[PDB]
Amino acid sequence: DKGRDEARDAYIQLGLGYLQRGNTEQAKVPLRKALEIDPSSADAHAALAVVFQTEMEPKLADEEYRKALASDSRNARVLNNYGGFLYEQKRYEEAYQRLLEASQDTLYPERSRVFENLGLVSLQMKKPAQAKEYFEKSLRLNRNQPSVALEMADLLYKEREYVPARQYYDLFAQGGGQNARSLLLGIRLAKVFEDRDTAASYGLQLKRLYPGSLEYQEFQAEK
Amino acid sequence: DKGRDEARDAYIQLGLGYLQRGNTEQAKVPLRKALEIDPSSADAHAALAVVFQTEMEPKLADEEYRKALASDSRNARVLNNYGGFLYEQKRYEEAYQRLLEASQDTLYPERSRVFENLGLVSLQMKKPAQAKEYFEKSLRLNRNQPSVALEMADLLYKEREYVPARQYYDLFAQGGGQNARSLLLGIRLAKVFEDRDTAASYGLQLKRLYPGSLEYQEFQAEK
Repeated sequence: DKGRDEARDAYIQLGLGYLQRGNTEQAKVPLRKALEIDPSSADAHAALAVVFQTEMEPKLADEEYRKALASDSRNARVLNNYGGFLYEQKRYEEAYQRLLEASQDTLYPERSRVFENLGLVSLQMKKPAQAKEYFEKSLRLNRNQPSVALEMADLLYKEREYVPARQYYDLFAQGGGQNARSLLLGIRLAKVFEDRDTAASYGLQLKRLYPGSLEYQEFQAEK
Repeated sequence: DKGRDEARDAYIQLGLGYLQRGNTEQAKVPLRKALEIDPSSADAHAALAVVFQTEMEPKLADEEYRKALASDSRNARVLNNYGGFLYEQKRYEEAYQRLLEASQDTLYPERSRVFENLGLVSLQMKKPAQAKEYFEKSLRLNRNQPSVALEMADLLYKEREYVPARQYYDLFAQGGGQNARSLLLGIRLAKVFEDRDTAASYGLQLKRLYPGSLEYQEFQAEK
């Protein structure tokens, strides 16, 4: 430490600040300074990686993520962000392992999010049964996550388990957020439980956006 | 069933019986009969794998571990055993991946052993802090693990955190079982404290006896 930690952490925040803005170029200055104080600064490298990840420089980003991991091997936040990065580069098998390593930290406040990601990566790898188990782990840690509930509902609707699916969809409805997809599910669900009211009520399809989406089309045909 | 799955599980038990009894080669016959009944039996392949691994036919053991995992790649018990094999074969990176997956079965009765292996593998990958985390989780699932307490004591001793180290060492001592390595630690640990009694009491190093061990040499050069 030697007070250096404070100085380093400050340069990092300053760097993150510029990042949260979009001035990826200016952020580098403070981050590089933090790095001069602590060459093995996990956060410094991690921050620096998000920058390169932003400037569309996957190669440098990946390099910086590895550098961060080479210090705080038990840094769930970085592991999780790297997993998100790996997910974009479509390197699923690797994302899965990083996220799976991130979930080991039982104290990480966002551990429930880590399980969500693991579920999302399992879907892309064509492993529904595995994804469902992870989405469940996520709700097991915090039932109040509408996005995770939406994924549970969709997975259940496809197995034709309409009752538990509706239950999870309602858990997702209490969030107010809705997209073309979640709306088509709600309609299809309300249609199963003979709820012609709520079904039509989701007129948010035609208007309220998504007027020319596939979901809106399916709605028309199945209507 | 056709009573076929009945005889299959019986043959596995017989095989595991010979295996546990020390008649390794003998285990093959029963396990082979089980494979003829169900050429895709994960348990049969798993057990046969252990036979080869015991006979130090690593290549053969690997093929059976893989075949076992082809059935269900989420088999915590086989995933752990394979992981231990990989550790023994110095294949740390693959070991870690396998064990990480095995850790996801929170219902696995021997889940503590998985975390114990993750600690061991972490040490070989030069990641002490991360290893410490896994050993803690292991002890939390099972306090009755002198060998894991030992690893903690050593890891802690090297970080110069003597108090918690001696605390883990005493738990290890309650396991009634010492060796050259543990004797040398218990001594260096009793010296840090005002216990020149137990330090000498560990004369077992000299007689009874590793009189020709490295530990014993370092012991005299540190009296």
